[PDB]
Amino acid sequence: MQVWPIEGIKKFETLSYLPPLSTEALLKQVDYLIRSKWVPCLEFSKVGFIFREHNASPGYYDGRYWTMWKLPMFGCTDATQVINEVEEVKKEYPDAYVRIIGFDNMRQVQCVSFIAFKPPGC
Amino acid sequence: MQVWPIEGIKKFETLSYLPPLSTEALLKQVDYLIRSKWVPCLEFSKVGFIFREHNASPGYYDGRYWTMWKLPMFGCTDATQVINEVEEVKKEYPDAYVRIIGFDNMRQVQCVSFIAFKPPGC
Amino acid sequence: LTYYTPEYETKDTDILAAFRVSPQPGVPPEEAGAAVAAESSTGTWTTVWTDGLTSLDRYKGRCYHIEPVAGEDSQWICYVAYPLDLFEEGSVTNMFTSIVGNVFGFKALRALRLEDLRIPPTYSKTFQGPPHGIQVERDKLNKYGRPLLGCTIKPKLGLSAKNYGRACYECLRGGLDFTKDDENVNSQPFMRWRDRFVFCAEAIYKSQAETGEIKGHYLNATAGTCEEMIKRAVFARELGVPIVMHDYLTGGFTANTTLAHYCRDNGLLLHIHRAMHAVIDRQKNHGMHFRVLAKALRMSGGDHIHSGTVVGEREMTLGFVDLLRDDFIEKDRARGIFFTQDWVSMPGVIPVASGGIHVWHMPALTEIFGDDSVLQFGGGTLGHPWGNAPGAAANRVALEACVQARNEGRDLAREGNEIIRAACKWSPELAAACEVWKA
Amino acid sequence: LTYYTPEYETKDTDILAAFRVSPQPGVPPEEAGAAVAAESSTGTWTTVWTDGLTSLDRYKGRCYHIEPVAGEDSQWICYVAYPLDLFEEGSVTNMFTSIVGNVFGFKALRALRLEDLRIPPTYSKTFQGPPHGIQVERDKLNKYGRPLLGCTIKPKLGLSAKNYGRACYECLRGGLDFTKDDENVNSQPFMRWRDRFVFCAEAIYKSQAETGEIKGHYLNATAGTCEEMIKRAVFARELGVPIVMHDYLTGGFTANTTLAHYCRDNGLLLHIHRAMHAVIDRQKNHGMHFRVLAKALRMSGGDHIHSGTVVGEREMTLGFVDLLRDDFIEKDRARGIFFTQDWVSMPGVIPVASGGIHVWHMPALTEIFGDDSVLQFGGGTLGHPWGNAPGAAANRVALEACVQARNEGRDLAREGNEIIRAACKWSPELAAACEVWKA
Amino acid sequence: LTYYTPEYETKDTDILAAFRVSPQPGVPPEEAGAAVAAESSTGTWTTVWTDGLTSLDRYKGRCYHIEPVAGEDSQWICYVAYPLDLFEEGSVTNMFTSIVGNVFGFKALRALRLEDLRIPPTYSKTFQGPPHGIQVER
Ligand SMILES: [Mg+2]
Ligand SMILES: [Mg+2]
Repeated sequence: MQVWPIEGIKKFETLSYLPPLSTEALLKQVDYLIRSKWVPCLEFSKVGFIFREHNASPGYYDGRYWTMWKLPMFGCTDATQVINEVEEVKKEYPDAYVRIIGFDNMRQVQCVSFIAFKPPGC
Repeated sequence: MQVWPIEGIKKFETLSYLPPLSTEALLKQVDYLIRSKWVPCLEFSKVGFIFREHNASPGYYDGRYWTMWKLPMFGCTDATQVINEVEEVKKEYPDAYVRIIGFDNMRQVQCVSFIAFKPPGC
Repeated sequence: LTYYTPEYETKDTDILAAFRVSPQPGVPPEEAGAAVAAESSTGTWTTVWTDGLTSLDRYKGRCYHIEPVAGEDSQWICYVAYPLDLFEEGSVTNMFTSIVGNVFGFKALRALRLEDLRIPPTYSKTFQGPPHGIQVERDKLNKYGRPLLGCTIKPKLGLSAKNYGRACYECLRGGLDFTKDDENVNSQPFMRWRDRFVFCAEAIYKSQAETGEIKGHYLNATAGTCEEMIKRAVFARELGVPIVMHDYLTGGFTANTTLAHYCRDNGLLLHIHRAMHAVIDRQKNHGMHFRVLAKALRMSGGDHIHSGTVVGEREMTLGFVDLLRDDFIEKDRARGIFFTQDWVSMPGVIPVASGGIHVWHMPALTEIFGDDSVLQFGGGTLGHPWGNAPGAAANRVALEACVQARNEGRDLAREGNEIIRAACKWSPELAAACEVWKA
Repeated sequence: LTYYTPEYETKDTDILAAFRVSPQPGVPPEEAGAAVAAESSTGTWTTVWTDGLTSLDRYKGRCYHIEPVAGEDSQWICYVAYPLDLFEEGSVTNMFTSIVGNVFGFKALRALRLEDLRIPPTYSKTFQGPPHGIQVERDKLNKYGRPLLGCTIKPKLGLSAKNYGRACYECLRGGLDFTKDDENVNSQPFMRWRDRFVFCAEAIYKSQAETGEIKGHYLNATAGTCEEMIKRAVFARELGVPIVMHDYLTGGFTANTTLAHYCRDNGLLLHIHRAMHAVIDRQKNHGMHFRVLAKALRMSGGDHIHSGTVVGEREMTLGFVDLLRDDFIEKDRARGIFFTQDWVSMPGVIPVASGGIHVWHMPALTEIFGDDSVLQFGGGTLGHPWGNAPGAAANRVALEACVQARNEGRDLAREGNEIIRAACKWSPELAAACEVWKA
Repeated sequence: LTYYTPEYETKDTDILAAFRVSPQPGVPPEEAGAAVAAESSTGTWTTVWTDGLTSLDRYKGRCYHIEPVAGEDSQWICYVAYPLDLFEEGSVTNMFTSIVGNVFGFKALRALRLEDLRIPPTYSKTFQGPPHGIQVER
């Protein structure tokens, strides 16, 4: 019998219960966006998780938005371009979380979000 | 005339005004559960006390729930089994509080709670 | 006569009453019993034509059994059955009006006491009952496996609201679960209620933050009018505190039931004080036994109720404490339980023992009431030579020592003094309390 | 007769109904179809003079098409058109009263089932629809690219509110998005609703603070009266929690629509449970198909709806799941879609799969419903040998492994067992779940 | 199995249900009735440790009587007893949710009909009932 840990394993929604994705595995998830005709975009943050500081009415949370890294990569056909930008963020913000999101211009919404980098030490 | 201390003696409800219970004394309290046909269970936490962070309406407090260690020990007939698990928690979570609770499947409620281990340094 | 029906089989929907009847000389038990039945139901002095527009038999109270009282040659228990249809749903007020409204003045009786009521499930299910009850209260307060501990602030009148709250903080910080407003403390010239509520809230939150344990103060909402009573509960609600108080006999059942509903709707615990009960429940020959008033409270609604000192008769107390706490209580004449009582899962009420008790009583009190009780001091904390916080700590230590000893299998009735003496060795607060109060 | 009009061109404002009609022997489809039309509209047994004060033709239901049912020699689909003016705006109640209120008792029929309704845009635009709907819900919860996961707490009845909330915290902390109140859990003697709401809120906020992900518990607001239903939603609103629940068929459409409006006005998600649906929707020859009840819910309003287990007929489920989620659904008889349905931008409802599912079902469920679904366990979490939090983690891991594999281009229908087996190598929680449940 | 209890004496506080049960071929009547009782109350597809935190016997529906139906073959009337504590006072909504919310969809039944309910006084007294009723109306 193992006890589920109570610390050190805060989560980032989809795919964050998997072992951290290798470069190969990340590339395949970005390729899924491209094949789906969804637009990749990077976000980053120094704060990893949801909280409630400014209001606490139903459906209001803080920390849902992170900060956009540059612009959505419209017309990206090469997953390696996305992974390269992840390294650029890591370079400029060594202790930031980075996630990859995806925009569906057909149902007009954000439709993907998954963690690409977590600072170790966190 | 002695002054009741204002710090360093935060409490954990029943039996926490007694000197910390020895292994012998703890065993006797677990035996009381078993004799009563109550089910022992361990809980643990890195935060020892009640607080109010998410709401403050009457009867709402945070920190009442701790985390369950494994499962209730149904059919336990040997107090030493319970005390051994206390050592297992202490091993995996050196700086956690641990308490022993007891479930009454007849009046259908939790009916016991007492502190088994407090991290020194706290 | 026609109201004495000794062959009647009680219905599972009847309200049953056991009356201790003391007839005038020359009045046999049977027409005394029949008079109680007719006078507390359909009996009237002359015939009336409107009786023929209905079937009076369906609304008759019936005396269905009579037994002699031990040690008395002129006292009987008369059992009376009342139909369910007589009673307004959810109203303790109407239940008392219908049963005890008229018959206690009957001239053929020297004296009359109502000893017990069988409240059928069909009727009790029309009542809310306790806003929370024993189990919910322990879960809300995160308190298990021991009696709860309280202290009533004294002097009842004298203090400024601030000085009052100071005493509350010192009691609570030393290890009591609760402090309480004296029954007399409502709102008065030198301590207006809203001021008292603010300072007691500051005290509750200071002591809770200091100790890490949940704390409360029974804030008295008893008032002259319903509007004022509810204004007081509303402010307690705003302050977010866990418990309020009501004097249910002097405020009355209509007001109490209103307050119990407000407390259910707003998550407040309700501590009930029984001021004036001995005007009604003291004399063995006349009035109503407290177990009747206790059942009525459980129906109207409260989470705690003052239940004595047991420091009366042990067996009678144990009797109505079961009626207050348990789901099913079998008839047991030795314990004053005249009827089997089934509460069909209405929550129980925590009995509160108070009145002149100190650390040396802790073994006996723990043994008598067990865990689901409040032990309420008031002199036994504020009378400690080192002040309130040490007095509280002394009581908390004594209690936990008794609980530890009991759980280990030790007999509290025989070993209590030794248990307390052993705790004095490591608790200077308890040692100090033990030399002022002596036994 | 005059109600069978096979040359009628349906109007874009008509409500259309497809009835599966089983006439008595001797009754041809055409007067059965015409009887359905007249009996669910203007048909009456004798002539009346007031008919001459209006133009009855304008309010006639018309049977405009009849086709045989495959495998049956005495069953037909009869299509009926109803004018827009028959219907009260914004009222599912009146839509059902008008269409299914009377005709199911007609003696010339052996049995009758309503299979489908064409809800025209002119009519659906008079309804609020879902308080939020699929896209808004994902944005509010910050959850993208996978099915949502839930667990129903068991035993439904038995637990104290506190013990209930304990189980919720352990499920949520292990990786489920939601926990849920059993349909039967409203307010009952041993767990009153307001107590349950307080402890479930403590649990939601503890698990959210621990994991960093948004959590909810479907708090059941279903009640005996509208006043009580709304009191329950109001307290959820006070607590700031994200989602409440309603049993829309047993509470009913007037109450559901009221609750959907309250949830829109206050930012609450609304989880809809379909208790009692099989009383109506099970038998192929009589009643109403669930796709009718599903469209009605989308109109009345809900953000989630229980939609089965798919572990019925695949194609029929896929059919009404599209009717629940999509903006435009083309007629498709293989999938039970009798009419083209255009929702003109009314939000969709998330279908919820529940009932006896465990980790080995995850590939199939993910493949059937795709991302916009809730997979609801209840046995498959609380039955894990290591308890609730590991059971939740096992389900969350299995799901994310399936999603990762699917996104990579792997076929879930063929490779699901291998996908799950590969995840067991690094997830001891999943490995443990996989040896208890077997396939 | 454990939900068929033909020696059970019904309590005066129980809600009783009479179901017309049509089992699938090969499903014995006693299993069907037990299933109707287990599926309209406590029946859960796997064991859960939380059952040990309570006494489930207290909340079990029980099938206490089964009998064949003359006019038919493969139809039985099954009687089910539900404890009072399952039900929210004054709520017909909860009464139906509890009794007919789930069992009509059970795979092992071809068909199910609820024919009657014994509403005990202890439950009906929690309802207003008619605003006026026959006599007041006249
Ligand atoms: Mg006093
Ligand atoms: Mg359910």
